[PDB]
Amino acid sequence: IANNLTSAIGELKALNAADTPIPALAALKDVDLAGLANSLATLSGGLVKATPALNAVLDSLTD
Amino acid sequence: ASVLWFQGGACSGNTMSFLNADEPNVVDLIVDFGLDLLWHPSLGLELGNNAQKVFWDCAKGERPLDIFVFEGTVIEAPNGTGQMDMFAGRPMKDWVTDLAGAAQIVVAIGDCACFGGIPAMEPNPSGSTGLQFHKREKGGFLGPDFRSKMGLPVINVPGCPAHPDWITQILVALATGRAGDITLDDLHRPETFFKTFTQTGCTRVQFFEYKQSTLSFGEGTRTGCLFYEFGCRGPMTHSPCNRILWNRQSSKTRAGMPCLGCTEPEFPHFDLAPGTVFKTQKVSGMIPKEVPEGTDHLTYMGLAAAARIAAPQWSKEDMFVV
Amino acid sequence: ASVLWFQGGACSGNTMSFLNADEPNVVDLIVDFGLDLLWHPSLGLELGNNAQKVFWDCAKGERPLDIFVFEGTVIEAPNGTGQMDMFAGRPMKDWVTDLAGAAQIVVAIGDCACFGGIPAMEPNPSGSTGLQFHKREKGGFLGPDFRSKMGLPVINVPGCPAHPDWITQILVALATGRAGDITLDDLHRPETFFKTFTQTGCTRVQFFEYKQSTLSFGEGTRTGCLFYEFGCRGPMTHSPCNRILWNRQSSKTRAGMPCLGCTEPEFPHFDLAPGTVFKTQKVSGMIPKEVPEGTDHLTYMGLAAAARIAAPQWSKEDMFVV
Amino acid sequence: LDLFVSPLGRVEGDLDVRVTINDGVVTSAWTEAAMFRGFEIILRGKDPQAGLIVCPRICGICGGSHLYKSAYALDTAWRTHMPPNATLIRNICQACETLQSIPRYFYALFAIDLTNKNYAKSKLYDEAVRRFAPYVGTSYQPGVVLSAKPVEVYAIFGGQWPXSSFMVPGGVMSAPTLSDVTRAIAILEHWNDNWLEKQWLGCSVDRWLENKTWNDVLAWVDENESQYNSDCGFFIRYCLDVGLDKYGQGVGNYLATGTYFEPSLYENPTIEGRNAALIGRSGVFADGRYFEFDQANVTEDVTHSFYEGNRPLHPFEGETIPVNPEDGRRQGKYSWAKSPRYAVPGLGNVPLETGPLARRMAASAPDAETHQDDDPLFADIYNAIGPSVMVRQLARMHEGPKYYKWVRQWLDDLELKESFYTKPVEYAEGKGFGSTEAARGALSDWIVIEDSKIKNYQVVTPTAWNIGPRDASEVLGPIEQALVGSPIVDAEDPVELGHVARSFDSCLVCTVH
Ligand code: FCO
Ligand code: F3S
Ligand code: F3S
Ligand code: F3S
Ligand code: F3S
Ligand code: F3S
Ligand code: F3S
Ligand SMILES: [Mg+2]
Ligand code: 3NI
Repeated sequence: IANNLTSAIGELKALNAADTPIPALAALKDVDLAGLANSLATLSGGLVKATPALNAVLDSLTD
Repeated sequence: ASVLWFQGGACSGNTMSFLNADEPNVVDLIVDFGLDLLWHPSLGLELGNNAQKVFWDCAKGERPLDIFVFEGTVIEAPNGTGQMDMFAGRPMKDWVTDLAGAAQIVVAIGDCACFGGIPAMEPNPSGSTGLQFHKREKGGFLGPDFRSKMGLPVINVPGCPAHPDWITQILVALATGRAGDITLDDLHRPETFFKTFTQTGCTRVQFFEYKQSTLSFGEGTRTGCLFYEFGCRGPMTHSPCNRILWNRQSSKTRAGMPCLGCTEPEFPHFDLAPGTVFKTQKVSGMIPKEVPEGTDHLTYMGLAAAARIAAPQWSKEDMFVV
Repeated sequence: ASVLWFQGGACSGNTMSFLNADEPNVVDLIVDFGLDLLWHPSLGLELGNNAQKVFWDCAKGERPLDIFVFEGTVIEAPNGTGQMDMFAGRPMKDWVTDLAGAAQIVVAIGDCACFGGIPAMEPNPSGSTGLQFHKREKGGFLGPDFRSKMGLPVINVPGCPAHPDWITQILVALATGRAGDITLDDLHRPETFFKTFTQTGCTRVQFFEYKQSTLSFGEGTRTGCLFYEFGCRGPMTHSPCNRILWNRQSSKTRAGMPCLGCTEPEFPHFDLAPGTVFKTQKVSGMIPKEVPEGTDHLTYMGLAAAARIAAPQWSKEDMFVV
Repeated sequence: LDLFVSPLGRVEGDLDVRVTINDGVVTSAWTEAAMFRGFEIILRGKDPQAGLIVCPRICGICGGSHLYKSAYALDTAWRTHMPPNATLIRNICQACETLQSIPRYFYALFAIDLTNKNYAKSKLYDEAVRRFAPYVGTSYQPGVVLSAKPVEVYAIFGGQWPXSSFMVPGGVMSAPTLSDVTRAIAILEHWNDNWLEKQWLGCSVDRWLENKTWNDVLAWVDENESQYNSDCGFFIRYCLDVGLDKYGQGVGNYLATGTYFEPSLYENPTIEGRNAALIGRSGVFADGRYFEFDQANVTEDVTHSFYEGNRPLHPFEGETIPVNPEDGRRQGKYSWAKSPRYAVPGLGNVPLETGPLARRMAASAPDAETHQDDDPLFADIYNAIGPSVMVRQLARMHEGPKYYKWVRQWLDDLELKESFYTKPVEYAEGKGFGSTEAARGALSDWIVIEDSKIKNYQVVTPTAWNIGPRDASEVLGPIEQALVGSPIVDAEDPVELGHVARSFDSCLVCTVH
């Protein structure tokens, strides 16, 4: 059974799948995340409607 | 019972397999079971106009046609004309239309005839299709609603090729008054052969149970199941290949060859795309993309881990030893 | 290669099974493979003094004896005299002594000869024993240290009876220069046949894997594995019964009969004591007393619960359908 | 008289034969392969090993041969190692398929035509009917029934026949056990005793293989009643009586790619080392002279074939681009068969007859190595009576005893403890040439693997060699020229066309693939 668990872990060890090392996300409490959400909520209905105007601006920046 | 056996986009493997028949052998089937083989391209004596006379008499109803066996695909190319398969002065598909409409029973033998098979692999240059299926999709050449004069759909004896018993025992059943014993599954395959899986009777199921994989071909197949590393479709393929052995000897899986799922309408599975031949496609390198029929990846994998941990020692050693 | 086939406490079932041989059949084995069958009680032409002349010439070394096949038990009763088996003017056990000492190879065919088998069941009125085993205990009649002139112990071809191939393929191997390919297990059985289990190739292993039990005989055997309710010894029995089918057709387990573990030296297991025939002895009504070879009750039961949970729907339905 | 025979069955596929007849003799012939599946098209872009699955499906009777040569195409493309046991198993299975083909074809496909009413005046006609009538012939039934035994051996090693793919780059998938080999030997010996020796020969295989000249064969026929009344002796006498030795001559030039590698000589398959390793020798016999086979000399012409193309293509650059048969017939194309031609020095790109006769001629070449088939019998027969329906058939039948002996020895040669498979490196790139002698002759795969996919896959089958149409030079294919000169007693049942086409053991599914 120990050899079975060794072969099982040994197959887990040869994982060969995507893996990323990223360790820093500090300064979130300092961010007024709730406040920006309040800005976003009042602005969301404006942003969604402004999408064609925002795209027409971006298109002129893609040149 | 008159039998007309035609070949469309066939390689004649179903005929050759059929000729391997034992109990009954092919000669005893043709002679001693009251099955009058009117013609067969590999066996019929008649050629040319005499053969065409036989065919036309069957097609027009001048003589009864009890069983029309069709092997090979219904070739429709080019442009639906079927002229990539010209037989006895007509596109073979026209013969198929007439004879399937004339026969009491229509039997498609082999995947080509049943579902389109290998010739129907993309890009399908021959415009090949099966009699009543194109791969899994019902309808094929004759349409989903085709029924022979005995009311049956095309009896699909799949396989590439079909095992001789898959047809001969059906023919014996028809000849011995047991037609009513023949039940067909959703693919019109005889359930007497296609309720089991290829895995049923496979010599490697104990290795499968304990998730012990064959690691390599040759001597590597003295142990293990081929499902994990060689893409064995045994547990996803309905067949009696391990119940009724091939050539009365063996089966692919017993011999160490993965079942290619040839009795299944998708055969060849994944159209033999790169990386799919004698390989198990896996997610994250551990989880097979396809699990056995009727299972789910989470319960399969959980049971697989449990089986691995509880595996006996013999399941991890050669068993098909010299 | 001269062969002398004697029968002690035999029922001749090994001979009859042997006569069912195919590839080679028995006649081709006897004639075309250079195996000179000197005599066989069921097949030898000689009777009386001519037969005894053959036997005595073999026993005294006047003519070579390459293979001494012994079928049936070595009967020692009464009182070790062996007179419950008088053959050709001697207790058969005396013939066994002489001929086993004369033969190049000694083959015990069938459990009776290998291990004592059914006649050795208590109370063993005939004082039956095997050639080199009494049940699992090595030594039998000839002693643990007996070796034939080719240096081999008694080759035990067990079974009750042995399948024809278990002996014929050994005889072919000997006749074709492949004696060196023959490896024997701890019971002196040919590993080419007895590394597998009866379960190996059983059509019900998928049901076994998912712990789906056949519940009843007859149509009840259209599904399920016989291990749980019918005492199938398949997973505890070394044999190729499901690899090399019986009569080229089937096996007990395929047919719905539990394997009685006849290739195992304890056969008949539990001496057919009441409650042990076609029944699985269980602890607390749910744990089998005997689990498959190489498993322990804890792991086996845990995996069994997991498998019961994971069991797909088809494993709970008839599969060997009409 | 323009006679169009459709179908000409018992050629394993769809064949029509057009003949011009003058004074009861065929003066020109066209073979029309009528059914196209396009497996070469399908294989493009597939997994590099897809050939192992697809190519056997080119043909039911000789798919094992396809498998053999496709496996070797991969072995050469991937520079694999072949363990000797794997080579032995491949040889055994190829030869067993051929041993199945020999009686199955002879009785089921060829010999029933011996019962044709054109022969009713022959003194042997009643016996011919008794023996070879379809399904009831006293030679037909056991011959056809026992033809399944050698492929039982095939199935022992490959799982099944037809349609195993167990021959893989680096060896075979299977791991034969002792009982596998002993049973294979038993099956082979039983088949040899019961059909080959008892029924076909009426003598031992050894006695037959003692025949080194045509006069030896005639003496063998007359030697005793067993050989005289054997299927072989009767067939020879019937051919000589009814004139099967008088037509079907054909090109008289032969192609054998050879098969059956000596295991020690082809452990690392290469294109260049292929010929030396062969037991059944390759060889081109053209203009009465022996040439070494070289796959580089192989072109395929589609001038009269239903394919696009303007020049003969070596199959490494081969293309299979169908044209609509209506358009092609407007362009003079008449067959789905390509026209394989072989560049013979001093002769140009000529048609070469493939098949057992080609193999026997190759086996008569000088300088055979010890492992190689050295047999002068058919050099002598060719020089004495020349090719014909009878001689072509006799070559096929002669392979029975020879291949049986080879298979028996190979089964003895198996070293069961040794490897059957060396895991190869599946290279993303590679050019492979696999060839074998299927029952009907030179079968060859040219594969180009690129980017871990099949870039090109060109199969040239023996019947394509034989039955392929006129090339760009209007030179008739071997079967077309063999048909020319054939008598036609009855245009309503032109059985002689069948005799000639079937004497090649024509396989039309192979011809077109
Ligand atoms: N034999 C055979 Fe088939 C043909 N022609 C191939 O290769
Ligand atoms: S055996 Fe041949 S006829 Fe079709 S079903 Fe397979 S390619
Ligand atoms: S049990 Fe057998 S059918 Fe395939 S999945 Fe395993 S080799
Ligand atoms: S490939 Fe087909 S022949 Fe049986 S072993 Fe699989 S269903
Ligand atoms: S078959 Fe008979 S000879 Fe003994 S081994 Fe069984 S009781
Ligand atoms: S798998 Fe078969 S061998 Fe017995 S234990 Fe079940 S019936
Ligand atoms: S009882 Fe014996 S014959 Fe086989 S199925 Fe069991 S080992
Ligand atoms: Mg080609
Ligand atoms: Ni072919």
